[PDB]
Amino acid sequence: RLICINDYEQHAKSVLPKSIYDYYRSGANDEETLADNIAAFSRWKLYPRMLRNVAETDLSTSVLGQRVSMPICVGATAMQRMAHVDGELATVRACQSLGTGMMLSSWATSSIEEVAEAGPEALRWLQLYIYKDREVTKKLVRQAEKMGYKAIFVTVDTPYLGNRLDDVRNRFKLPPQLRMKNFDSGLAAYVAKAIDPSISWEDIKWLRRLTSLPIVAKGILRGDDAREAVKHGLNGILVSNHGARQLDGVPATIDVLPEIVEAVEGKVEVFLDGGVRKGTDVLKALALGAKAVFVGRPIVWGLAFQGEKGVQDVLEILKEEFRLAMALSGCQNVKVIDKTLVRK
Ligand SMILES: Cc1cc2c(cc1C)N(C[C@H](O)[C@H](O)[C@H](O)COP(=O)(O)O)c1[nH]c(=O)[nH]c(=O)c1N2
Repeated sequence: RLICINDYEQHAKSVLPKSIYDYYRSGANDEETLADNIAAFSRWKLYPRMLRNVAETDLSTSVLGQRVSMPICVGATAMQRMAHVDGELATVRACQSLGTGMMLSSWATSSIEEVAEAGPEALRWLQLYIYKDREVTKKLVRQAEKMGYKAIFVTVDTPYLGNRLDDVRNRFKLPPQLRMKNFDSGLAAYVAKAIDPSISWEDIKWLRRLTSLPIVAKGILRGDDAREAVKHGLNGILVSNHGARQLDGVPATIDVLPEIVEAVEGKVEVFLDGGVRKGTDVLKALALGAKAVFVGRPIVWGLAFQGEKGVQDVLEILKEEFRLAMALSGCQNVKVIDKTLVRK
């Protein structure tokens, strides 16, 4: 049956209710960037080296000083219990099995503590939204610290929610039994009520003082903003267009990655998300200077198939595709994945 990530999406469409599948699938507005996040990867071509000896391929690397089994991590996707009863608990259990990290959404259908308890040995980070209520925001950070999370990914591209047309048509909301467990389109209205449109670099200063945990700015698309993040003492940049769900018509993340890598001058790690579906996508992102990539939608499709097992299957497929791509490219380990491997 399911042998690549595209197969998992197709299966998910057949088993999920339309409103739930559309919530997960959709981009903003006409979905121009959604298509481009995938198409852009295909424009970057590979220039493999032969006869390098790839008998022993080592996929391991590090994210903010913590070892991972591969440069492929789970990105924050809200409300995972819509896809499978076990939701974020299934996800964290799979990450623990694989030896990779899970970024937990602030809008999760499972708590910061429920997830630490299900995956005590897993590498775990918290994705933070800055709520109008700074006390709520502090509590989330403090819980992350107490429960053994290793970094804060602060999302900086969402002063308001993007306009996803299917969610408006469907009047999207949670199924009746579910809740965000740490507290038109229903989600757009929620954001308007809860999330602060005023946040500025001064609020990053506040956050930097609040915690000693590593902080990564998630959603940066400009080199000038990346340099400002470095100036504020942040510890990484996640080059992201929010899975094409915020401003439509921004570039693909693979296309802006080189500008951002250049701008930070090696001072902090740079990551990527948006459109990663294949092992060659991962290879391309590393050749252009990313330390690791995050996957969003593929994880939700794993859940929709078979919960924990379906997430593990998706991560295993990406791991094996990546291993093969490295080997066929002449790369024994991630340290030798260089810029001459790709051209646009
Ligand atoms: C259904 C769904 C739900 C969320 C997201 C995305 C999607 C598709 N994303 C953005 C996410 O972290 C990531 O940037 C993208 O999913 C990456 O793109 P791909 O889905 O892998 O193409 C997201 N980001 C975030 O900071 N907080 C959140 O709660 C969510 N929730």
